[PDB]
Amino acid sequence: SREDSVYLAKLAEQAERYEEMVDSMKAVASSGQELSVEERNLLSVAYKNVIGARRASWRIVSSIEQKEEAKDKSEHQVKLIRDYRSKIETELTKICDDILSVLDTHLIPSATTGESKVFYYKMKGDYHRYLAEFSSGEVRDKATNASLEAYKTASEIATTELPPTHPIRLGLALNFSVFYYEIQNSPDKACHLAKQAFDDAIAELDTLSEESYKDSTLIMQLLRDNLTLWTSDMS
Amino acid sequence: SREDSVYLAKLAEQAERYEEMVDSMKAVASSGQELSVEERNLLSVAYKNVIGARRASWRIVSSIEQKEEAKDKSEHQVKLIRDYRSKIETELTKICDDILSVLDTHLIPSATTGESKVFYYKMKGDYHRYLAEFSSGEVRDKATNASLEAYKTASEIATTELPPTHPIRLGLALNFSVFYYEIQNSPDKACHLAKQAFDDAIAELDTLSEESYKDSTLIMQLLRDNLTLWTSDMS
Amino acid sequence: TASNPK
Amino acid sequence: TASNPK
Repeated sequence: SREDSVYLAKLAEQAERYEEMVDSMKAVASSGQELSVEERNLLSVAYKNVIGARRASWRIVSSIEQKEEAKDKSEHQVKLIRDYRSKIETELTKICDDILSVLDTHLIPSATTGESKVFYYKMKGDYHRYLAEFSSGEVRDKATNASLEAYKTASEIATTELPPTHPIRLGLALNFSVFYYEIQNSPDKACHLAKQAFDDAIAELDTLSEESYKDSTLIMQLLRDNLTLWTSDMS
Repeated sequence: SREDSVYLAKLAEQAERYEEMVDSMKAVASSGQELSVEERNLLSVAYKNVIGARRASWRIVSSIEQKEEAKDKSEHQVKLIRDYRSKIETELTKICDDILSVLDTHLIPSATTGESKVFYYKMKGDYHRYLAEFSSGEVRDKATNASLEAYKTASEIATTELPPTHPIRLGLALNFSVFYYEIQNSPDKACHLAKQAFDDAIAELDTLSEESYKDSTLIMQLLRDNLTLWTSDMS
Repeated sequence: TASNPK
Repeated sequence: TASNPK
């Protein structure tokens, strides 16, 4: 049953077991049916918490590598950290490949609404961005361009099909502005995108209902927080 | 190499991946050699964090079961929570069975020092106690008696072979007093054990070096915290 | 830097 | 109630 797999994903989220939450939601997304707003959000939460733990682990092991890579040890010990980091990077890769495979084969082709189209292309940009984080050389550029075009596609649909105050559109602008700053190293693009999205939303904020207001203003503060910190780093 | 598996367990702890930390330390414990103090502590930390996540998940799913078991839903939905809880209880079981199997076959027979003997029997009491937590009926009584005797054995060795201020002896008294209160429901036994262990340590606390002092006083405060809360619950 | 926490 | 956090 579909509503059973969705319910199990809820329990898995409460129990904070996100590997099972993914399995449940992946099964739902693997069906031809278009996901509801709740199932859409559950699927995203599932994969973000799964990819989040590995990313967090990766940064730590990378820091340990970099720290011990200065005089603290040599070769074989550093070798252990690198092989352990690579194991995580392999784990990160298959998680990204998994959701992207679901996105390309299932979600994106089956999306009727422009709201879900922006959402799915945003995710596509996100996990290609995660790939570009630990990647190096030519395989990093591939993930960078894949993330860029996925973000661009979502942006063209969001601008046309969605109001500036829409959570998915604001969230897309948040993540894409991050992509510009963190990955492509383009502070001008990043600041312009985050500020523009923030400004377009401000005007219509008073036209939003309560639940829409909370969702929108949450991301808008994140947009402001990024603009704040980016300003500090440039100084 | 032994020192490589130990080092990987350190990285795994830093990266907060405890399933791999277990695998590394289990491999070390599977050798005939007696674990050092560091390896001993690493092994315990590995399994506690692994069993801790499942216990935390179990309490949540149990709460959801109990909450929805009152009028909130019926049958099939409650059925989903029960089958999901059982899956966790199965997971809890094999984790406990794993470390206990390592304890019985490897660690306890190979321990030369009374310090390691108390430690390993304490662990045996701990994971039999974890088994007794979610168990019911006759299988709960088996785990209860197994935990009791393991705690008793460790207590007889600790009293004889270890000073009252020793961290492993204090930690044993902490966990055993918990066993009395939480599992056996014996507040008199629990309060007497925690208070006695606290008092015997207080006298010799000024004879301890810095690193010994920190370790001891940490558990002694936990002993006091338990005595405090238990006093409040009795009122 | 913070991304969308959905 | 708190147990030994080692």
